Amino acid sequence: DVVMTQTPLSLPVSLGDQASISCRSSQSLVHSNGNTYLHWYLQKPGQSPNLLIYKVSNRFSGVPDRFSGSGSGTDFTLKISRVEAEDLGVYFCSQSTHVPFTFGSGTKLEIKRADAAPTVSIFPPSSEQLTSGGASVVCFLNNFYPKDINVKWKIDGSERQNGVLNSWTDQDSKDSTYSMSSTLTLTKDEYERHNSYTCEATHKTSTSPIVKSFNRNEC
Amino acid sequence: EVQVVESGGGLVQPKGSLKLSCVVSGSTLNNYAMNWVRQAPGKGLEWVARIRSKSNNYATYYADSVKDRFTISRDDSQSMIYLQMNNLKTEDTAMYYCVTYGNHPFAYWGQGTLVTVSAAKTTPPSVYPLAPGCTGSSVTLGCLVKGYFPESVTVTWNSSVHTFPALLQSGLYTMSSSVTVPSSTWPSQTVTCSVAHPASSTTVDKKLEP
Amino acid sequence: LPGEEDLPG
Repeated sequence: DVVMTQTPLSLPVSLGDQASISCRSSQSLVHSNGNTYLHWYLQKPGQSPNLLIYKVSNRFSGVPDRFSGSGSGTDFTLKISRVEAEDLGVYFCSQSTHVPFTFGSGTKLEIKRADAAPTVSIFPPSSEQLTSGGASVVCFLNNFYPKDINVKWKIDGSERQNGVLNSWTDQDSKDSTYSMSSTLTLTKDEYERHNSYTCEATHKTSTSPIVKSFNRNEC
Repeated sequence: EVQVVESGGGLVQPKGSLKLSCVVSGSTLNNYAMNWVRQAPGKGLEWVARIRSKSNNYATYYADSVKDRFTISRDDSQSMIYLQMNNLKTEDTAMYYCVTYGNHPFAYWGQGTLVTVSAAKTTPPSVYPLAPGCTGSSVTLGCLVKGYFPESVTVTWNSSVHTFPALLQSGLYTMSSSVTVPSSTWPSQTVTCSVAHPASSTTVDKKLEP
Repeated sequence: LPGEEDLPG
């Protein structure tokens, strides 16, 4: 298991700027035969990966000269000289010097914009769901940047971990923001046993959480 | 141009077996290695198996995670590659790609074949309205689409819409969709989410009310 | 191609 470590895992870029991605191996990728079998792939959403660079610095046929690879031993860099919209996607480094063949985790090249705090809203369980014996509480956290965000659920002041499901959109094509849905699923039994339901979102835009809540008995 | 096409994917029960096939077209002889690489939903690339050319004694190699559950082979008289998977686990759920390794590493990929390893049966979703109130100039509404199988619903609103990727929750899928309208427009104008789950033959049209 | 596998014996 030659571990392939890519840095950073998320890379915000302004179009037209240079970008560099680091890939480091847990051991040397230099083979006895003098070759270094280290390669780079780009994967665009809903597509098979495309080869960019093989054996450190060789560009594959059809790949624009704005992509270049370098490095040696355990230390490798892909550079894109002037990023284009076409270049956005997930970059993977690959080693094939050692079996098992391994891949880096992927570096997602995304659009840099101004930080934006989420618009947050909370929704109680529907009467429909409650009739059926379940009770999902939902929080939408919409149009924020960057994508990193901490959502905390609280019931009657105490934090809750179980029954929470979080889903993020991909970066918006128009405004370059992200959105996320957080759903706490309880039993109707737990729901009818507690009264105060809160979703708290902390994001780098502010040191204070965005707090949204309701009281069951008021609905 | 060399073309690669995988096939044989589908729905299989845990502990079950599945053979995937691959054909390479527009190629010169069979003097190259072939690989299978997989990708679990929302995850990275995982190399799975490698079979070398005749010249390299058709040598085979496997990822530790699949070794001795998977077997790879090749029939060069038809330029076919095979992946036999046994004792499948829910974690083997992935898109499976057949990939060439000739002069260039992992150069030519198929579009992939989808393998879902699951015990679930084809199930309609419950469609739940998400309405505020227990305001401001804009109001956000939503629909929660819970406990369906297999994947792929479509929510349509009757664009300030967000569609949140489906995730697994107790062996079934759950997704949600939000819409933001000026507060002047709802609840004065009807707002409805229409949720279609083609596999179960369902369309739910859910009017959102305060 | 794809050509000969460009990896050692």
